[PDB]
Amino acid sequence: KAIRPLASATPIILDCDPGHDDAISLILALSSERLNPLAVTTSAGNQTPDKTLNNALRILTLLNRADMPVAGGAVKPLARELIIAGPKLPDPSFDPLTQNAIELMAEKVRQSAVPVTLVPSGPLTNIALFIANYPELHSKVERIVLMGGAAGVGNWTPAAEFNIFVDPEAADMVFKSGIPITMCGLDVTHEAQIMDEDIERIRAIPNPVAQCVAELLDFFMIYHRDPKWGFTGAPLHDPCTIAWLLKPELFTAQECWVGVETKGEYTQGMTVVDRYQLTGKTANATVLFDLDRQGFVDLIVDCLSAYN
Amino acid sequence: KAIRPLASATPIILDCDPGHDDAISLILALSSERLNPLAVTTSAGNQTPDKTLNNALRILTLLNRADMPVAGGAVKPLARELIIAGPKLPDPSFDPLTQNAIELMAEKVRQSAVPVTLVPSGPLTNIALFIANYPELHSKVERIVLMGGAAGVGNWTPAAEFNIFVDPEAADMVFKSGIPITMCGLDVTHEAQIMDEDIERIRAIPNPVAQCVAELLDFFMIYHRDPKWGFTGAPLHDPCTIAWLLKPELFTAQECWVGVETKGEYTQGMTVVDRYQLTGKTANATVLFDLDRQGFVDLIVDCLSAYN
Amino acid sequence: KAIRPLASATPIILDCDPGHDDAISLILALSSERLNPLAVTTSAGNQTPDKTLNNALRILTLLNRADMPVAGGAVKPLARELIIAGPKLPDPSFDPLTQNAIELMAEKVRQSAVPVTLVPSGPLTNIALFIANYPELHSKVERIVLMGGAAGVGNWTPAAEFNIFVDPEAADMVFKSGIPITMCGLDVTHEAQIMDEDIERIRAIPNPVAQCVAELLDFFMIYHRDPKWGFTGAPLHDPCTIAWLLKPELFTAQECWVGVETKGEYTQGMTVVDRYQLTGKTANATVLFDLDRQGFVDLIVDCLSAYN
Amino acid sequence: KAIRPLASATPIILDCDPGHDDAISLILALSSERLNPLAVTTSAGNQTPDKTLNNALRILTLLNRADMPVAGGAVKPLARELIIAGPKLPDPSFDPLTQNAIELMAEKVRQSAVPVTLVPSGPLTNIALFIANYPELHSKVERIVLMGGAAGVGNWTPAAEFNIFVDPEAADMVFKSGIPITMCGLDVTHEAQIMDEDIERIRAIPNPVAQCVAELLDFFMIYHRDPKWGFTGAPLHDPCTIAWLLKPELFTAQECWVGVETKGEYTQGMTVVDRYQLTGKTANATVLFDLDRQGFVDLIVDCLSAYN
Ligand SMILES: [Ca+2]
Ligand SMILES: [Ca+2]
Ligand SMILES: [Ca+2]
Ligand SMILES: [Ca+2]
Repeated sequence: KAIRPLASATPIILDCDPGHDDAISLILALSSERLNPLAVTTSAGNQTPDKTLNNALRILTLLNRADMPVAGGAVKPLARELIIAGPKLPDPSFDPLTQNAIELMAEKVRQSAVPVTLVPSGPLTNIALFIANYPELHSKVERIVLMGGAAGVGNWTPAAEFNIFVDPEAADMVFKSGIPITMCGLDVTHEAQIMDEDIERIRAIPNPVAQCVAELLDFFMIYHRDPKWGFTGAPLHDPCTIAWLLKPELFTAQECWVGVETKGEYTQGMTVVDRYQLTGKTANATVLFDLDRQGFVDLIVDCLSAYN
Repeated sequence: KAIRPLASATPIILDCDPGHDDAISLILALSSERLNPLAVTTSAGNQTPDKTLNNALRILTLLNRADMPVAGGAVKPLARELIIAGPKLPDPSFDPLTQNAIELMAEKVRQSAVPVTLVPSGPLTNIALFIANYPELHSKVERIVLMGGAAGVGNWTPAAEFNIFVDPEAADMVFKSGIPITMCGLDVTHEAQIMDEDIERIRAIPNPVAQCVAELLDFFMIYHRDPKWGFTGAPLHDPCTIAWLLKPELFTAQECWVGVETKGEYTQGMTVVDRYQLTGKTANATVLFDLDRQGFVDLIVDCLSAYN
Repeated sequence: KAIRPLASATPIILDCDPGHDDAISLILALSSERLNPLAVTTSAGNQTPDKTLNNALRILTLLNRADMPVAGGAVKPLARELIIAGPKLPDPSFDPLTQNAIELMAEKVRQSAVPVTLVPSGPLTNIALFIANYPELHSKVERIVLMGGAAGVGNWTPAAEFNIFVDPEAADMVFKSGIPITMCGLDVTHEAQIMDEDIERIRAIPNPVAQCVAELLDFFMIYHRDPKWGFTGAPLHDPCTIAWLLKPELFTAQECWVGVETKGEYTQGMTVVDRYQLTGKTANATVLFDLDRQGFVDLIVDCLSAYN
Repeated sequence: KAIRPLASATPIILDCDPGHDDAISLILALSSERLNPLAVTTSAGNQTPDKTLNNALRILTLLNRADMPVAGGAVKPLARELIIAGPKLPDPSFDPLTQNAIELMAEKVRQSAVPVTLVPSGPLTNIALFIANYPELHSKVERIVLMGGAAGVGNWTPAAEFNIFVDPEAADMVFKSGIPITMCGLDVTHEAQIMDEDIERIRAIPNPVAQCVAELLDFFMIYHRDPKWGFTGAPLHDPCTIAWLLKPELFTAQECWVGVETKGEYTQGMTVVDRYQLTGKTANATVLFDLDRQGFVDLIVDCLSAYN
């Protein structure tokens, strides 16, 4: 039940730190014949790297994709330590590659005729290492489509979103790289809420993978709706990256200058997004600000049907 | 036509850098028998201090209040230089006091039986100097009700509001002072929009002072509505401080920890507002987030009628 | 036994946080008819402000100078808290002025025909407040002769000297002020060592004040010679300011650009001294780097004889 | 005339940005049967990476070592741009490996039974990338012996030495890595001066390689003795790393905590060296503070004789 990519599919590399949001992202990416996932690499944020790698293997096992090249990446942020303080996935059916993660990225990028899109959904540690170590491959990277950041209001500190906060230095390197970026930050993901009726649509999709996703969403309904945020349904974060790859017209986007703060007393990890063109600086990212929520749900339902 | 404060009025000191927003603030403050303005002191942000002092004198002349103690304050921010790059007020009918501005503040605060509310509407330079120099008077300061800051999105840099940006060090000292604060930032002032029909109500008030305010608003309609902000009407900033003094129930408020960033690469002048209680830090300000816009207009109309 | 200043004496204001180094400084300043001390103001660093003020009163009592205007200054640094963690002076014979310290400074500076030299020997908190609050008096300040800083190697943190570290913001304001500065930092004070034979010369001076100084030096010999510093004798810090006022030819000096670091992770409170002209920035201080140690001792002995 | 390492030699990797100091370092390293150079990798600081790689090839050609694995490294610092603004070496006789530089480092480190010493003499960019990307190899790195830093007084900015200043982020990562470090900073290299008579000793060594070194030193005598530094002879910087590997007893060393400043206004690139144990922090580097200069010259003369 592996989905075969079209020859004309967008080649991508998925760099992720799964828990559960990432899991849904991987499930959506691997459901689409419009995408060609060349490899999965793992990052670490608030779980040990052994755990995120194991979780990636469990997700790939769920999807019967033991053929997917997978490698564990950096064990900690570039210049800081990890910040360590649900429903069950199947036990892994296979072992990961022992190959170094950015070596694996370079191999796939070098070998791909078509420039590759990097899709990180955790801290940007591995992406930064790749950018800094393989300058000759930048022309073979189409874009970096990342989940991270917030154009003003953080969810980890008042100024910073979690993925960026974990490794501000890595994020800084990404935004300075000159490679095209699409930033899917909290501004859009806060709007990507799943309602009860949306979960029931997903649960009605007649395959095991949809059942897994619906269970994850049930869990999010209970534990990802702290009333202080004022959510009606549970937001989905990481899957917004895949939705943008598949149907970018779902999104309100603007080309902006974005800087990552690495020096402030209170603001380390902030993405400073010049939405109102106050700085005069050249835009370095496509920043997503809103989405067609119903269209997003429709896309998820359509995607998961591929596993029927 | 001077408005006589009630014996039970709230004593205040108005510290301001007028241009035109401040002018409306002073006009509203001096219209109310519920407030007792003890002095006016001037700060400087994007005009020379000679100009802001002259403008304060012109406003007080408009209001026939040459009795008001007025003194020019600091000529520049504490640790930075000024950032220097409309309709007409009457020429001044009187000279300012030569007394030092924070000496004048201390005199009035020391002499007031009732603790005094400081009401800054420009950079916080003079307020910080007062706080640091007169620790023995902190118990005689009720509150600092300031226009400044933004809980995430600036209007001068992407992270910072103008008044705070001009003098982040001064602002930092204010927020660290332990004196109660009400912060009227861009979050609320962006909502305090004046519509065409609101201006026409004000213009219909049968006195010269209302005519002046309506002319200022006409000007704001043309030049303070850069379409990028997406305003329907022209926002009023500084007058929100006076509205909070007179009718705080117009506002949505929350007790928050607020820190001022003075060290970041991209974020100097940001007010970091912990609206979602992520830091565990004790609240040091009442932050205003929304207001009853129609109620705000009604208050302005009622206030200006005092000059009939 | 008060020393009467010459009409042609250098007017000075002594701003200090005594413990014992400051005490010797005040004793030397008040011994010289070449200096005219207009007032003493107190700062606070690692003792409560009540203690430094009391100590100033005790020193002035020792010297039979209850006529000296004295006032306690700021109770804490501008943007930080105090860092709180010997032989006995006489009990105070008089009370301090209740006048605000920078108001007292302004009064004396305004009243002095001759521009006044400010001589701080503790954190620069009061000096910064004066500079920022009284811009119109800058032309009546000759120079600021301060004990503080180090051109590379701190004694409190690896990068910072104590006085600057206590209040980096205040120090920053001083060095940005445009008022001439002489910086007597650790580079020179480390060389200003008092040997056993020097103490015995001082002790032989036939008056009570010299006896007090010799006792202070005995104490320094025991407790101010941590072997890690590699001192042969006990350094005298604050008195180097007075020695520079009286006999500047004792010193090796160079005009340098100096910046105070207020933003770094590890370097807050550092004085960045461009001794090797690497920055291209205009010099803002006379920095002292070495002294004629024997000449310094000779000056002290000559000074203390004035109390005979 | 290749020098064959002893089986018991110290394995090293030389990471360098040659101009001329590095050249002398490579010449000394490759002269010693006590060292086993596994590879040469190039960094870039104030010359384009094509130039430093070419220069490394020219040095290896001089030494008849076309067998040495050599690879060009990062083309720019991690989070900053390069800072771009003598006698002749032979034209290269061979091409470099096309292999990625940190992949080459990992290959040699993984293959070496004996833990390897990394010896950087330029910006620490490649070393940081290796540390962050290959955590599993840290136990196979004996030590990092680097030329860089200064315990208080910089040669590029007042606070920072050049190699660290070029890439403070990389340096920060090195000092945080937990791998043993020997820091050969300006404190020691300033003392490593070559006198006229020392050059003439070297020139008398009867082989072409010594003649080359003497010519480089002649050049240094003219252009590396800006009188502001107060040098008597021309300092040698990078070769101090090799001297420490061969004869560490030439040096005065102390175990210190060292932090790299990446956030300050004036102090970015500073190495903050806690020589006086003020911070309580655990030591992370052996810092060199002085050397036996004559012994250093004697070592150089003895080394260059290996090419006879
Ligand atoms: Ca994730
Ligand atoms: Ca204003
Ligand atoms: Ca002192
Ligand atoms: Ca070098």
